[PDB]
Amino acid sequence: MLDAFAKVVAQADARGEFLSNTQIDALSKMVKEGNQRLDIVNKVTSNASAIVTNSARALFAEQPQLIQPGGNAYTSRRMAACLRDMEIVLRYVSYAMIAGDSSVLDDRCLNGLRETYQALGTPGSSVAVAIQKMKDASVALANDTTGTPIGDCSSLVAELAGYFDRAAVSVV
Amino acid sequence: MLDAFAKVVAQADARGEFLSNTQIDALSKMVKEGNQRLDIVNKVTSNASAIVTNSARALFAEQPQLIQPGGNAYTSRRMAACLRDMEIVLRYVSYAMIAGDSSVLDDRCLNGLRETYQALGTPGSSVAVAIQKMKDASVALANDTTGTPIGDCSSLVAELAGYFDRAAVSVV
Amino acid sequence: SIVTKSIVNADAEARYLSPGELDRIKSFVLSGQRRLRIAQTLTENRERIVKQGGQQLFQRRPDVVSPGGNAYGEEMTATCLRDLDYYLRLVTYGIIAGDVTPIEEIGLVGVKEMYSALGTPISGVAEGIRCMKDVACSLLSGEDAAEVGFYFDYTLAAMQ
Amino acid sequence: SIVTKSIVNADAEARYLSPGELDRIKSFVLSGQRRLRIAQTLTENRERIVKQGGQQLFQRRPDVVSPGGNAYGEEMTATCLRDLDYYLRLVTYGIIAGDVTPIEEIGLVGVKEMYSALGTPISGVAEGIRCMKDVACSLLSGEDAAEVGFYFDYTLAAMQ
Amino acid sequence: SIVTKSIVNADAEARYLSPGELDRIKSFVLSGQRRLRIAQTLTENRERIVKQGGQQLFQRRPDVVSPGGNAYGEEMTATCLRDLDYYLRLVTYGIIAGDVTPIEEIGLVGVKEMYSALGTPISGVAEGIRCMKDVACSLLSGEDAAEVGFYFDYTLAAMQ
Amino acid sequence: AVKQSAAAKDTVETWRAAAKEMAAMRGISPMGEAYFGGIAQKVDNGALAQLGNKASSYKKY
Amino acid sequence: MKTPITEAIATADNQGRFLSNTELQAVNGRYQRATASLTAAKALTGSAQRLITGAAQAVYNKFPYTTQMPGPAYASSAIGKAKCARDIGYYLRMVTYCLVVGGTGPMDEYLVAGLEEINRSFDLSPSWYIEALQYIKNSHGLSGQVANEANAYIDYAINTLS
Amino acid sequence: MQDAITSVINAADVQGKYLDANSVEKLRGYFQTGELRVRAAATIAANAATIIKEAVAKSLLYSDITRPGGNMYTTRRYAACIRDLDYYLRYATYGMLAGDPSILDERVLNGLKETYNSLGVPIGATIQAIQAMKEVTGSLVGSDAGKEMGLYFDYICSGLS
Amino acid sequence: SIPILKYSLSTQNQRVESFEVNPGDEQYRIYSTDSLPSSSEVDQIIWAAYRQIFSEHQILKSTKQPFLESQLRFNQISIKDFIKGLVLSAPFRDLNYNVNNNYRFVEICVQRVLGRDIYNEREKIAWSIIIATQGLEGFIDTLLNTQEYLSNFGDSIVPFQRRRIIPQRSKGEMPFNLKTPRYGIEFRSKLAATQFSWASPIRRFRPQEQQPKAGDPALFLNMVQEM
Amino acid sequence: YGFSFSVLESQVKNGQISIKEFVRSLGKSSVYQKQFYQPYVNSRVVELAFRHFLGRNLSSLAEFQKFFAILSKKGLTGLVDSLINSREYSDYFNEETV
Ligand SMILES: C=CC1=C(C)[C@@H](Cc2[nH]c(/C=C3N=C(/C=C4\NC(=O)[C@H](C)[C@H]4CC)C(C)=C\3CCC(=O)O)c(CCC(=O)O)c2C)NC1=O
Ligand SMILES: C=CC1=C(C)[C@@H](Cc2[nH]c(/C=C3N=C(/C=C4\NC(=O)[C@H](C)[C@H]4CC)C(C)=C\3CCC(=O)O)c(CCC(=O)O)c2C)NC1=O
Ligand SMILES: CCC1=C(C)/C(=C/C2=NC(=C\c3[nH]c(/C=C4\NC(=O)[C@H](C)[C@H]4CC)c(C)c3CCC(=O)O)/C(CCC(=O)O)=C2C)NC1=O
Ligand SMILES: CCC1=C(C)/C(=C/C2=NC(=C\c3[nH]c(/C=C4\NC(=O)[C@H](C)[C@H]4CC)c(C)c3CCC(=O)O)/C(CCC(=O)O)=C2C)NC1=O
Ligand SMILES: CCC1=C(C)/C(=C/C2=NC(=C\c3[nH]c(/C=C4\NC(=O)[C@H](C)[C@H]4CC)c(C)c3CCC(=O)O)/C(CCC(=O)O)=C2C)NC1=O
Ligand SMILES: CCC1=C(C)/C(=C/C2=NC(=C\c3[nH]c(/C=C4\NC(=O)[C@H](C)[C@H]4CC)c(C)c3CCC(=O)O)/C(CCC(=O)O)=C2C)NC1=O
Ligand SMILES: CCC1=C(C)/C(=C/C2=NC(=C\c3[nH]c(/C=C4\NC(=O)[C@H](C)[C@H]4CC)c(C)c3CCC(=O)O)/C(CCC(=O)O)=C2C)NC1=O
Ligand SMILES: CCC1=C(C)/C(=C/C2=NC(=C\c3[nH]c(/C=C4\NC(=O)[C@H](C)[C@H]4CC)c(C)c3CCC(=O)O)/C(CCC(=O)O)=C2C)NC1=O
Ligand SMILES: CCC1=C(C)/C(=C/C2=NC(=C\c3[nH]c(/C=C4\NC(=O)[C@H](C)[C@H]4CC)c(C)c3CCC(=O)O)/C(CCC(=O)O)=C2C)NC1=O
Ligand SMILES: CCC1=C(C)/C(=C/C2=NC(=C\c3[nH]c(/C=C4\NC(=O)[C@H](C)[C@H]4CC)c(C)c3CCC(=O)O)/C(CCC(=O)O)=C2C)NC1=O
Ligand SMILES: CCC1=C(C)/C(=C/C2=NC(=C\c3[nH]c(/C=C4\NC(=O)[C@H](C)[C@H]4CC)c(C)c3CCC(=O)O)/C(CCC(=O)O)=C2C)NC1=O
Repeated sequence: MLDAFAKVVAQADARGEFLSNTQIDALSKMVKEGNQRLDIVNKVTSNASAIVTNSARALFAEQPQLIQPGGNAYTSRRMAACLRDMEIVLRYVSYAMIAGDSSVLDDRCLNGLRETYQALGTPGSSVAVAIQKMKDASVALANDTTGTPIGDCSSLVAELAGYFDRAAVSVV
Repeated sequence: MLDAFAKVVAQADARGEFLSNTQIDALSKMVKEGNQRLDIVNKVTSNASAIVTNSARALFAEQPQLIQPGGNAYTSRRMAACLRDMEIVLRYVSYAMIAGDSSVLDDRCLNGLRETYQALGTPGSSVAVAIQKMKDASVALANDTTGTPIGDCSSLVAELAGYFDRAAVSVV
Repeated sequence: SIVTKSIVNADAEARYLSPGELDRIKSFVLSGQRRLRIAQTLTENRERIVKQGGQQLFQRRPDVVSPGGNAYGEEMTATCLRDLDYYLRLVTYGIIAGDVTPIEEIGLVGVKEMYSALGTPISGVAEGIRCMKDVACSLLSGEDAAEVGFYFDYTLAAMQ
Repeated sequence: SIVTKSIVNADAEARYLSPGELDRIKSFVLSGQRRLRIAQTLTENRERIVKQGGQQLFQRRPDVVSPGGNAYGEEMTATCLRDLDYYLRLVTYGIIAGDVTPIEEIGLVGVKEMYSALGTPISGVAEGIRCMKDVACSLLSGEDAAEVGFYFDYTLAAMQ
Repeated sequence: SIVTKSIVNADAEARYLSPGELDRIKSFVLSGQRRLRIAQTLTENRERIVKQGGQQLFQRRPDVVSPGGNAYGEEMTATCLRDLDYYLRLVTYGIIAGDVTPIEEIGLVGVKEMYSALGTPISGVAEGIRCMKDVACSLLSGEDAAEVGFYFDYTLAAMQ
Repeated sequence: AVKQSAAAKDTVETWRAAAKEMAAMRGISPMGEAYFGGIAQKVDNGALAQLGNKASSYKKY
Repeated sequence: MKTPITEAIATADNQGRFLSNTELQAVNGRYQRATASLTAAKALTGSAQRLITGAAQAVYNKFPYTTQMPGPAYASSAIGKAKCARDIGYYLRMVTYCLVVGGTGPMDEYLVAGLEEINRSFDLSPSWYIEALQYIKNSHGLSGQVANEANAYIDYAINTLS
Repeated sequence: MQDAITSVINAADVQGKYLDANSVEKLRGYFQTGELRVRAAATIAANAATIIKEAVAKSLLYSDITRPGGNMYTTRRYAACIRDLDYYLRYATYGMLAGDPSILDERVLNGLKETYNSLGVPIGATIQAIQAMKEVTGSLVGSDAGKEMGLYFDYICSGLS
Repeated sequence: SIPILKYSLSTQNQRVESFEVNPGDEQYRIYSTDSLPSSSEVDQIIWAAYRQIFSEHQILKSTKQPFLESQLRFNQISIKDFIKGLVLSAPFRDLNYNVNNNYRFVEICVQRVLGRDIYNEREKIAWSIIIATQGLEGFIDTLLNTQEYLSNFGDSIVPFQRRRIIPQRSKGEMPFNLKTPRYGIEFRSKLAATQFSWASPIRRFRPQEQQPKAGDPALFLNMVQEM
Repeated sequence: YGFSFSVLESQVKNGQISIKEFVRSLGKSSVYQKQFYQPYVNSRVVELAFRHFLGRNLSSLAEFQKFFAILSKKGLTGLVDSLINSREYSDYFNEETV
């Protein structure tokens, strides 16, 4: 597991030189944005169980055959497993937002998630539909200017949007 | 594990359809042959160790190269394993005769069994004739009328035959 | 197109084009402004026309997507929608060419040999194009829906 | 039969029948005793060959019998087995004629037009004949099962 | 390959192949088992050999990736690594062909005209292949690194 | 021809004893089931279409 | 699914023993009470559309807010009332699946396991479904031991929700 | 158009001599395999459509000749393939029965590679289709019969190259 | 009386040592009952036992074991008797034992219980006769009395996947819940008539002429974004 | 290619028209002229007509100019009717033999 600072340390550890004085200015620009980072995470971790169930409900109206009798997410054993499966993806996306780099997203979550949907028979294209349902709810809640000073945060919600559509192309 | 009743239900819940009136009667057909279904199994477990040792001796009246030095079933660990596997196969087909379909037979025993023996080096078709030495030691033992009165029950012993040759082609 | 087969018709007959042929090449090119608008509607609606096209196709033919169906799994279902994107594209060609000549020699000539040789139910793919037709004609007015639907049902006719 | 098309072959060529044609009419009529025994086995096994034929057909294609399938209900399922009784009958003709000429002009020529025009999945009826083939060849020895199965798979080939 | 130009050499001279030519076609085909192992190492190491190849290339030539460099931005840098994937592929061909004949008529003949006409510094792409060579020879033993590196430096020579 | 009427002229009659006991499996009481892997594919549940008949089945008289 | 047959099979390969006469009597008592069970599953399937639409109306008469509150969890829409009626279709279908196999196997597999996690995620009150099941329990019209078998799997569905 | 017996009779006739021991020695060798060839030609007739469906799906089904721009894109062009592959599996069956590949170059090979170059048909993908079709044909008829039927497939692939 | 089939070992990460004194970040969190937890910290052990022996799915209300949970909190049974109650739990039979055979169930009970991968495929053959002779309750206590269970878990540690990652690296191996799911491809494909008949919904429509061909620079844009 | 002339197979299988009628109507069809008339020259169309409607090549030079001028003036419908209505067709094939 790395954070954003660890990928600059461990890169030049393989090159073996000291960290340059123009690379410190890139790390100090990150800690100036370090407190706008912490309320993108606090906005999405607090409405976490309503990002999930409002995105599942939007999925099951577009593709109604996933919940009809003989469908994949039909029973009450497997509706709960489908609802869990978006909670785990939203968990590791917010983990990779607070670290700054995606090295824990594709390690404990996406490392072979595609190959276990071929074994389970789960439609992997429909999990990537319901991740982009959750991307549209989470970047709208990271623009919420209540209890926070007004400023430009467009470069950090575009990084949160990057970890959502990385986990969508890794299941199809 | 599904019995004969659960295989009707699992096919009807997958389509989301109730049970019809003429499908209730075919399961009510099964329970008036209920004593005849049960006392077949009261033969084949009560003479069960006789069926093993009669067939295992008579296999080497047919293929004595297994007990040859260098052969597969030569040694006393391996002779104890050949009577082991014929005791297990006789055990699961008694479970399917009390069920009514072979779903406990090909989920426990026969699933992935050819690839065991080819990785073991055991001759595949040469254990299938040991199963067919147990069927005629049991379907003749089922037609014996000790203690029970007389009625036409050739339909049930065909299914008792029908498990022994479903199991015979799964090891070849 | 109407221009190329009105020529090859009069070509074979050793003659020039009659007023009946030249008052329609004339009538077709003045129709050309309205044709590009119609094809422009279907061009950037392929996301909905195809995806909702395969919507009704699976609800009407669950066999083809069920286990054992030809388009079963994540793989075949993607190709299951790929063909609909093909046939939706050829209808855009037929609308601009003013004829099913583009649809004729692409996706229609010998189509039963392909789908029979692929194991695909040819009646099933015909059901898919009909589902796309209701989505397409729902995107246009009545004067246009008599055209865009008009090319689909020709594809329905030749596909069975 | 082999007798009628070995004639119409040599008929068209303005010639008589060669030894290659007359040593096979000869070889076929001495085969005639064994053919009637084979057809006699399938004749009064139609109760099991058809009913077990539709056994595996529904287990392999539950769509056709499910609600919405072509053979849904008490009515269509009876006709669902009626066609299998037809094709099982034509195989008895082909075995005695020594050729699929009876099966050719009955149940094969233009069969796709009928079943496409009836809404029946032609691939589904092909699955039905294959299920009958395993029941039929299970009723005969190896020397016979290379024939009785041999006529079914021709019907499978022409039915797709 | 060594087989095709040992032929076209003796072809032009109106003669057959000498022992010097036929004891090397012989010596090359017995070498063929060891060549496929070497090319098999570079085949599924292109992820590291290319990505670490462009690693040292940018650290040694930051001008080409800096603003104003030819490979500037997300776009050109992707194509910046695409060419290295090309030349790494041709080296796998040269190892199996036992000669730079595949590398000769692909990626070497007239290469200066292309890169001069694309605005790319041809010396810069030569630096890229050298960085790939140190990664490639680090993946193999000394007996192999005298070959895999041997084809890179030929590409270095012709690329300047 | 009148001696052969109504029994031997009906080729679908001989399988009516089996095709309406083969087709008495998984009946559906409300509207909606036979979901078939998760699609709609519903029911008609009337007296006619529970026997699978159509408008071309009483009009054949 | 847990039937009386498949639990008699299950204790055999617990020990890895053969099927003795400590399991043939378990299948024997199942065949006694299956003649008062399939006469109950026939009558619940035959009057299924009467029971389902009568049980949707018993919820709406007791809880009239559900027919008029806005929001997705309530049956105040057209599609809210259809999702309510198929839920009571699902609760009646698992009762007649449990009467056929003679045990609580199908509703353990399909209804019960995971039920709390979807009634909490979709804001469905479990007192709605007890009122939908209490209408069925004393208005199926059965009489006797055929009634006594339907009032043990409806009552098993209630005690999960209660 | 000569079979093994026709070729043996021709060479023995072209020298004006009778059928000596060497000419009949090969003829006896052909009659020994007469039983194998008919059963080989039997199953190939049965699974003609299945073999061609297996070859195209195994060799060139998803390659970009199948996609737009590829040599097999339009339905007329796709339908010409299975029509075209049917001749290779059919004429190879004739060579397997006749025991002599004279019928192939007489009726298939001549003007074939010169025709595909005219149409622009890729000879590379064609041979791999026949190679894959040869691979499935060895599945049905067995090993030695596949060796016989396979011996005429590569004859087509060699001359078509 | 029939000893086990003498299989062979292989090369793995758990049978060497790490030289990791003061291990930094990827430690897999030894929950234990010798650290004397509080009643809110017994609850963080019981969730780790449910996540290890089941997956993260089957921690439902019906799959909890509320009488086995109370005997852990009274210190009546150990962790080793608590893992044995979870494999013999009736949710673990009908969800993870009825849907695969004996040669895949050994791959579950060595990946989750022992925390290591299987050595080779003969070990699945060598272990699967224990389940068919004396049962699943005879299979777990001969798997919990091995030296690989006692020498790094003992009587007080909930097990874990030992040495999943290499300490200078960041990729490592696959987690075992994402390695072996509830059922495999061989149980799913054989039941496509009764169960598992779903047919797949429609993918997002990508047009065919926008797909990259050999020699396109759009096949290297994922390489350039990793620079 | 799944082509179909159901009307012509109708009128020939019943005997309403000859094979010669069925062959001539096939020649004036549009699936023919799209196949063997459009992609070629009137020069090459004349020789490809003889291979189809006569089963032989052109014989002389004057046999070309007689049949090129006909195709030159009446196209496909004038050429194929001038081959089917010749004597050489009738001597080999009259009304029944393909
Ligand atoms: C542990 C809890 C914890 C938090 C929740 C944050 C909360 C937080 N954010 C800011 C400070 C800020 N917070 C924002 C954030 C936003 N403005 C917007 O318009 C967006 C809606 C939103 C984030 C997406 C900005 C833009 C600033 C800096 C003000 C500026 O530079 O203009 C500050 C003041 C810091 C300072 O004065 O230096 C604090 C305490 N930090 C924490 O430690
Ligand atoms: C513990 C297990 C167990 C049993 C096996 C049965 C034993 C049993 N079988 C029968 C009764 C019967 N049992 C049989 C069975 C047979 N008769 C034959 O000739 C064949 C050898 C054999 C079937 C293959 C038949 C046919 C009857 C009915 C008697 C009749 O036909 O009149 C009866 C009398 C009442 C009844 O019908 O149930 C009993 C107690 N009951 C049990 O509790
Ligand atoms: C380590 C982190 C982690 C990942 C990445 C993970 C994936 C994962 N998803 C699973 C199941 C599942 N996933 C789904 C999800 C869906 N099916 C659908 O129809 C929808 C399209 C979609 C979501 C809405 C379902 C229904 C199952 C249950 C499989 C079953 O019981 O049949 C399973 C099997 C049981 C489970 O643990 O949930 C795994 C292992 N599990 C993990 O523990
Ligand atoms: C799911 C139920 C189940 C089955 C069916 C099963 C089979 C099974 N049979 C085995 C071995 C064996 N099986 C045989 C049996 C035979 N070899 C012969 O030559 C004869 C044909 C035949 C005896 C009549 C022998 C000799 C071995 C020992 C192989 C060895 O130890 O090297 C082994 C290897 C472990 C061992 O017993 O040593 C397995 C896993 N295991 C199961 O759990
Ligand atoms: C422009 C005219 C045109 C068409 C139409 C066309 C079709 C076409 N469909 C294909 C496959 C396929 N097509 C389907 C289609 C379906 N499955 C179903 O259940 C449905 C009924 C149906 C779609 C609505 C499937 C499943 C495959 C893959 C078959 C296999 O993998 O064996 C393939 C082979 C793979 C490929 O190259 O794409 C081609 C060439 N090509 C063309 O040039
Ligand atoms: C001797 C050659 C021959 C055949 C084969 C034949 C078929 C034939 N099948 C028919 C109907 C039918 N056939 C089916 C068949 C099926 N449904 C399925 O799901 C299955 C896939 C399939 C059977 C295995 C159905 C459902 C009908 C009734 C269709 C309707 O009522 O609209 C009918 C119309 C009713 C009748 O007159 O019987 C004919 C003529 N006729 C012939 O002369
Ligand atoms: C197999 C032999 C072979 C080669 C080598 C080859 C090269 C090649 N390089 C190209 C572009 C390019 N190549 C570069 C390369 C570089 N920029 C730098 O700073 C570096 C010095 C260097 C790479 C290490 C750039 C930036 C472009 C895009 C130029 C532009 O967009 O104007 C293009 C045009 C786009 C394309 O079709 O890919 C071709 C054809 N083609 C071939 O067939
Ligand atoms: C077979 C086992 C099984 C059960 C128990 C089950 C319950 C279930 N009920 C649901 C919804 C629902 N259930 C209701 C039901 C009601 N609301 C009311 O106002 C009425 C009082 C009441 C009952 C008549 C409504 C309105 C929804 C939609 C809520 C939403 O989508 O947010 C959903 C969400 C998905 C959907 O169907 O749209 C599930 C999973 N599903 C199953 O597969
Ligand atoms: C009996 C000996 C014999 C052969 C073999 C033969 C071949 C032959 N192949 C043709 C076309 C064709 N052949 C193909 C074949 C292919 N496309 C591919 O990508 C594959 C590599 C290949 C399938 C294996 C295609 C696509 C056409 C149509 C070309 C066009 O429309 O331009 C044509 C043009 C006319 C027509 O098909 O009606 C002839 C004459 N003729 C003969 O007399
Ligand atoms: C069954 C008995 C057994 C074997 C056979 C075994 C092999 C083994 N060698 C390993 C690593 C290694 N092996 C080497 C050795 C070398 N690399 C070099 O560059 C040198 C050329 C060479 C030695 C001079 C290195 C450096 C690592 C660690 C890789 C790393 O952590 O970066 C690892 C990875 C785990 C670890 O860090 O220890 C295993 C499992 N381990 C065992 O327990
Ligand atoms: C364009 C004007 C036109 C018509 C109408 C026409 C009819 C026509 N109908 C025919 C046969 C036929 N027509 C039928 C029709 C029917 N059987 C019934 O029971 C129904 C009452 C009826 C369907 C409505 C049948 C069964 C044959 C085949 C007769 C046979 O094989 O003996 C034939 C014999 C050749 C063939 O079909 O290939 C011709 C020529 N030809 C024409 O040029």
